[PDB]
Amino acid sequence: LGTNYLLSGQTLDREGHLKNGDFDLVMQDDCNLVLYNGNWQSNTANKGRDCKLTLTDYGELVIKNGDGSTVWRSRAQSVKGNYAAVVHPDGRLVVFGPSVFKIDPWVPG
Amino acid sequence: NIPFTNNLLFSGQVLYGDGRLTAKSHQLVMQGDCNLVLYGGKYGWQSNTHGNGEHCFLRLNHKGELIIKDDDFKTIWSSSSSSKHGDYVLILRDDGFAVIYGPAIWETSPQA
Ligand SMILES: OC[C@H]1O[C@@H](O)[C@@H](O)[C@@H](O)[C@@H]1O
Ligand SMILES: OC[C@H]1O[C@@H](O)[C@@H](O)[C@@H](O)[C@@H]1O
Ligand SMILES: OC[C@H]1O[C@@H](O)[C@@H](O)[C@@H](O)[C@@H]1O
Ligand SMILES: OC[C@H]1O[C@@H](O)[C@@H](O)[C@@H](O)[C@@H]1O
Ligand SMILES: OC[C@H]1O[C@@H](O)[C@@H](O)[C@@H](O)[C@@H]1O
Repeated sequence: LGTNYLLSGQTLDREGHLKNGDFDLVMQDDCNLVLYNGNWQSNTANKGRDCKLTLTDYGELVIKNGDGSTVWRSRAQSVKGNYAAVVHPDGRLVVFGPSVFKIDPWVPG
Repeated sequence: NIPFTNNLLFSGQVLYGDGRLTAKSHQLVMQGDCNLVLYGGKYGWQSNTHGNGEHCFLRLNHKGELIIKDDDFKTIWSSSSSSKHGDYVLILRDDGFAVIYGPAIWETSPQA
């Protein structure tokens, strides 16, 4: 979790959100993912409680409930690699990936 | 054009003249001296292209290439990482990594 992206492997929890401008993806109470001002939803209300939003090794967005079941998949697939779901400022949620380049300020020059 | 977000650079946008990505404890700055420098980290990063050119600017394209051009469009530096043609982004992540993800495989709705 880091404000406007969810990297693959990260989890957006109940009440957790991604914000860019007048835009807000909330992982809501009723297991519904609503992208406010974005006219979009997972459209999975009440289909769970205590749910969680995840991104796969393959760049798919998945929602599981409190129990453990997949409740929505984005259905899109690409290769094994790193991915970022990002809140574009136009108001879309986009899954980018896989990683194609890395700058590492921890290992030396 | 595309509105700015301090930690992203989508294919198309162009930083120059000490423009920068800013995240948590880091900055990746396309400086005035034609050197692209990530600040912070344990060691940080540069492309060492200091003085190599005038009025240089940075731009991630739609093939996944993040490039530095000078005012005459001479390549000064490439991320040298061309891949599938589509929409790319460069995140300066909160963990310090500048990473280029792409292309785009899924959306809530289309651009225009
Ligand atoms: O597209 C989802 C929309 O659903 C509506 O009923 C409300 O919840 C709106 O706030 C939301 O934008
Ligand atoms: O579930 C696959 C697709 O179905 C659509 O109706 C929307 O819910 C999209 O957000 C989703 O990507
Ligand atoms: O900042 C330049 C901007 O000019 C505005 O009037 C719009 O056309 C935007 O799409 C563009 O980004
Ligand atoms: O203070 C910033 C300066 O850092 C120096 O070491 C140079 O390498 C330049 O790239 C830069 O202008
Ligand atoms: O069609 C998708 C469009 O996405 C936008 O953000 C820009 O990258 C356009 O250049 C691109 O064509």
